Amino acid sequence: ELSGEMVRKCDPHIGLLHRGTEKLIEYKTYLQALPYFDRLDYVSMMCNEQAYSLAVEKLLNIQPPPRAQWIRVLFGEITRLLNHIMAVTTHALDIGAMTPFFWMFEEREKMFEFYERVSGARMHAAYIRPGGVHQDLPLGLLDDIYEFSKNFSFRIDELEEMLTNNRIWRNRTVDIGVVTAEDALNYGFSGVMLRGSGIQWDLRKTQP
Amino acid sequence: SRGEYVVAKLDDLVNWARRSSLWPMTFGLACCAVEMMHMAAPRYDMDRFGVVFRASPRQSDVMIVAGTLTNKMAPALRKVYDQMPEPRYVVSMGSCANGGGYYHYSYSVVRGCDRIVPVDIYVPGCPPTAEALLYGILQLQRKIKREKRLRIWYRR
Amino acid sequence: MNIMLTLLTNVTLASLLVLIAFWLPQLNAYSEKTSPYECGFDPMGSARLPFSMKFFLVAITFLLFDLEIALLLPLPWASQTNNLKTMLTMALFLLILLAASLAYEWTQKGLEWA
Amino acid sequence: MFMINILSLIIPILLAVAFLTLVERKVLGYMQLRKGPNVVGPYGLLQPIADALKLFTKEPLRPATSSISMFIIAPILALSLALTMWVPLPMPYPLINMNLGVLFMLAMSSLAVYSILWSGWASNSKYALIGALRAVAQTISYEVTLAIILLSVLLMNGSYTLSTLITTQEHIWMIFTSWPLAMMWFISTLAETNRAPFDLTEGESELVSGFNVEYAAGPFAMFFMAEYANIIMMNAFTAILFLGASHDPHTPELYTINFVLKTLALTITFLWIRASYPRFRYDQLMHLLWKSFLPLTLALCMWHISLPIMTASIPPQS
Amino acid sequence: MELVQVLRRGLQQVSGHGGLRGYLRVLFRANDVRVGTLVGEDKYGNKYYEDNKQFFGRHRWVIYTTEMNGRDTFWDVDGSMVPPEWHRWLHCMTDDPPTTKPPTARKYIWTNHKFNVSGTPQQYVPYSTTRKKIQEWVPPSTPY
Amino acid sequence: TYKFVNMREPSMDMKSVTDRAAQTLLWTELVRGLGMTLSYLFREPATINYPFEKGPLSPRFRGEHALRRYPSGEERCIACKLCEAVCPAQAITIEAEPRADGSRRTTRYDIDMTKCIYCGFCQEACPVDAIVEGPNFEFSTETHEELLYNKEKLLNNGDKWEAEIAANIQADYLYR
Amino acid sequence: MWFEILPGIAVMAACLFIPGMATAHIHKFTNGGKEKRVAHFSYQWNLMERDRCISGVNRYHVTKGLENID
Amino acid sequence: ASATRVIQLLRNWASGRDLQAKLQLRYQEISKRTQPPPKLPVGPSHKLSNNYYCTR
Ligand code: SF4
Ligand code: SF4
Ligand code: SF4
Repeated sequence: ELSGEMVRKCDPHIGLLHRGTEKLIEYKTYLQALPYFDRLDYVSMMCNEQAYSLAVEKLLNIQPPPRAQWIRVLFGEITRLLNHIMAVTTHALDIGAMTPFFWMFEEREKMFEFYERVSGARMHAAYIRPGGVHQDLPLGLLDDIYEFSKNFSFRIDELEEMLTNNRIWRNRTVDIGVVTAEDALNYGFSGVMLRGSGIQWDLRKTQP
Repeated sequence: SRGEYVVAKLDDLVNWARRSSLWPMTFGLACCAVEMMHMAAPRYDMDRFGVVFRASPRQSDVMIVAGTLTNKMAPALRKVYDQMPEPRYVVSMGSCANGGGYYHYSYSVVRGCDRIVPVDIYVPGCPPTAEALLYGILQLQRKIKREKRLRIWYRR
Repeated sequence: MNIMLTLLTNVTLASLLVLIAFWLPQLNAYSEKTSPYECGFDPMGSARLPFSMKFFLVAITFLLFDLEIALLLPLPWASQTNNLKTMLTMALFLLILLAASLAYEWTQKGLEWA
Repeated sequence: MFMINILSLIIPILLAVAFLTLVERKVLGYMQLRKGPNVVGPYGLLQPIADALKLFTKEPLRPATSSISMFIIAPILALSLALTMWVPLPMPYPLINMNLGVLFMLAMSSLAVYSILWSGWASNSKYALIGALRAVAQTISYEVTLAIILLSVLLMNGSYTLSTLITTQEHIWMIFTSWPLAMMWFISTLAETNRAPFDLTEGESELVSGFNVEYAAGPFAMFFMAEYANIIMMNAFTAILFLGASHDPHTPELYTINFVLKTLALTITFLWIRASYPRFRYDQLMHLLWKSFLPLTLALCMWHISLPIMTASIPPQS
Repeated sequence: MELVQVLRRGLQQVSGHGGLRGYLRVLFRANDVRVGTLVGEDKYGNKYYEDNKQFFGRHRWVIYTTEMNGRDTFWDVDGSMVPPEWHRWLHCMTDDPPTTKPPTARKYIWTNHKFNVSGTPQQYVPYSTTRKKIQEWVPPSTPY
Repeated sequence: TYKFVNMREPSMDMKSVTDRAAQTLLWTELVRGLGMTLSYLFREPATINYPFEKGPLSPRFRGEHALRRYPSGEERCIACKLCEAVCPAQAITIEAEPRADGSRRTTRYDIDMTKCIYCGFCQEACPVDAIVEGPNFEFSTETHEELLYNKEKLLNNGDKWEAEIAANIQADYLYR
Repeated sequence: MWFEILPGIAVMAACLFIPGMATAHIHKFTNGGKEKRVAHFSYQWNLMERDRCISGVNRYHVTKGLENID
Repeated sequence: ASATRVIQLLRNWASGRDLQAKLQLRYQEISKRTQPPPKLPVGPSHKLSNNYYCTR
């Protein structure tokens, strides 16, 4: 409900992409349900797979092998890089930047290639499963990941150059969407939504 | 016949214009949209082929149904397809769009976008790789190249 | 007459283009295709209902400043007078009055919206 | 033979607009680590023609709620006005030499705005109405500062005749004299042409397509052609006003080449800005122009009024 | 200057493709005028080239044949035209070309690769592969 | 453990004030962004010339399903139906009967390429390596029915792609 | 690479160049090999009309010099 | 890359960084597609004695 272009009331209508995932999981075995979690958040598939695997392992009272755990943490951080690339670049594109999107999506393609080499699926791999990881890293993947990581910082710096200090970008975002820390906590916000307000909470540190 | 030759050449020109300039509408439902963006990304840039994403349905020529089509979203998809001017072509991307895929037996999923809107090219995969989507788009371009509207007009 | 001929030629080209666009293509117009566009779902109300203008004051002030734009355009020929002192004084008087008006509206929270 | 001249101005300009679309697509792609259109024709040369053919062979839809008369009139007005504004420009010799060509261009630019407002209102769609209101706000923001900057710069010319700008800048570019006014003028031209970072009327990210959301096929092609032609024409106006060129009366081709190159550079700058910067909020655009550009323009207008007097440099009226 | 060297390289590209006619042919067919080492050519006619200097993803490319399986492919080319043996080399699954490392020879393996046949009379049509489950009674042919 | 983004205070010395004033009036940062875009203009584009150039893929790629054979020519499938059981989307329909030789073979093997999620299961699950997701990804069709594969279609795909499938399995069989 | 952009720019540049050259040469052809006279004030138009009268062919560009005298 | 020295200088100056050192496009630095066969290690439970499943 807009008076002019001012939003008097914003009412989100959802369910346009409700596929009954939770109902379907009940009809599937634990392994069969694993691919569902990849689809829940298309941008961050492996992290959802890891969350499901952790839940199933805790119920199973079984411990993943250490190399499996380190592979999970590594690919989770790669998934975080993908997710944040998508979020920041699509946010800029919606506010009109439209170049960092392509710039960073090239790197997203490279990280997809890492996904494909490990699993054979560029996205939605079933790599992380309860009890560990399906297959060991193909030989040569780690050095390629090193090659990518050594250069990724320059790309992030160029994106900052495009957006961080721009007058227009700062105007579009500097004081929009302010959320109080207490309001953020009560409303159930998590992650950067809480940390942006100044609350110091990251489950990776508080609850590794 | 000279008339047949003129009709064939004009049909060639029209089909070339339509296939060379294919403007998909900015319609992405689900994970398959991400592979579509990667197709728009530099590696497989679709702008080289003349495929430019245009938001307005009336300024678009192709609808790519990327992602699962829920029963809630189906009327909006049909509305967007109808509001799209013709000639209009529909490409169904991903198993979810093609036949329902992982959520085929869900209450809230349409078991294929063919039920709601006519589909020209089906791109298999879940998610289909960006190269697969580009292959499907080029296949649609060849399908347009094979069209014989003016020849049929002359023969009718 | 040259300007009239040029205007006619341009308008005729545009009208011919519109005619060719509305007659060369094939059409299958049906109700759902010609319905209004509301991002897929149907519109709630009309698009002819009132649309509040949060910058009305700025628009009226724009009219009043376009008047000053009109008053200042003769300045290039004014600089050709022999009484350049009076001309300069009056031109700076008008520009300072425009500046004063802008400053007043600004300080009185008139250039802000809503 | 004047009709031949009118066609010579019109037809080549439209082809220039068509190839400008290709140039923009390729320049943005290369600035984005991509290759612009290359498949259709050698190095993508035939892409424009394919786009024009596709649009004009596509069904045009008349919205059920639309006011047909204005809906059709608006694209005609936009294209005709876009073509008309090219007439007074000296390249080097103008097609129509007017004593007050600059005011003519200002009035014609004012008239073109109604095409956007009429299109948006006739569409009878909420997004189109929002785009039309944004266009109204944009004109409110930019018109006064544009006029004041043009007056300040033309005070040195001594007239509103476009042709006399060449003589005034015979020895030096006027950008050296008035580089701040030049900066504000370039931004104001960006605003007038509704180009990024001020692409508010269309505003695809925020408004699905803005005023043209309900336009398809030929009318949309006409709106696009008007937009690009206005971009080129405004950049040419900037080149004439500030980046003057040498004119040898016996050989006009040299001036024409220099002018065309400068205008191409300015249009490329337009595409460059569209690629680089994000989009402004229309409240922010109006605030920028009224609170920042307008006071500096008033001060510089006072300065440019005084300077010819205090430096005994009043330009000749004739 | 390096600019003169670049122009000379462009002329070398013109010569390497067989002259102006070959240069234009390649430019129109594939939109790329690079000249690269010819690793091999399949039976269908597709020629495969390698330029390791070019960055990954462009080091290997294939020039599709003008005629395959009775279809004119001078303008209409498709990815499926690539035979399986060269598919892994082209897609970088392997670093060894089929010529250097031939695939294992099996009788059942097809000898002629078919491209995507959708939209053609050879298109696959689904059908049930199982026989009728329930058999009905056949009425006697005598009146009684 | 925690880092402060923002939380920096600008200097108030005349030089810093003049620098920030120049940035505001002279648009320095926008010019820096423009320079970045120009540098990208002069960098080599990343577009690959598809179809002539194809993107990298690994031997573990999951594409079109295929039914393999033994070197003899006998079909590897032994109608275990465990690969049907593990299918997350129930995209595989299998029926079997003792064949004339007496062997356990599949009378019906159907994979609906429209219900499949290309998970890669039943390649791990199938005990005899019979069913394999091959390298092919460009199997788009103009009709929905073309994507409902049959045992004949799957066996034809296996025969078509066996040369590549065997090499990829050889490459990745030790990792499995 | 970036040079591939240049051909479209060249086509656009030629299209833009056509108008000014066409205008100049058309003016030359219509006005007898000389630039079209600029009449921004009534005096110059009066001069043009007087030249039209003097020429005898009702064309102002036709210039009669000392030869016509005496 | 294959850029001429002039273009390299122009791009580096425009960026403010040495682009040549870190290039987004991938060259011979990437790992070879064909790799030596692996020998994956076995896990803790691969023992012939004292490995009764009740313990683990
Ligand atoms: S087909 Fe697969 S990738 Fe595409 S939307 Fe459905 S689950 Fe996501
Ligand atoms: S491996 Fe494949 S063919 Fe063999 S029994 Fe299992 S599903 Fe059937
Ligand atoms: S790879 Fe295909 S056949 Fe195998 S389980 Fe997944 S969807 Fe079913």
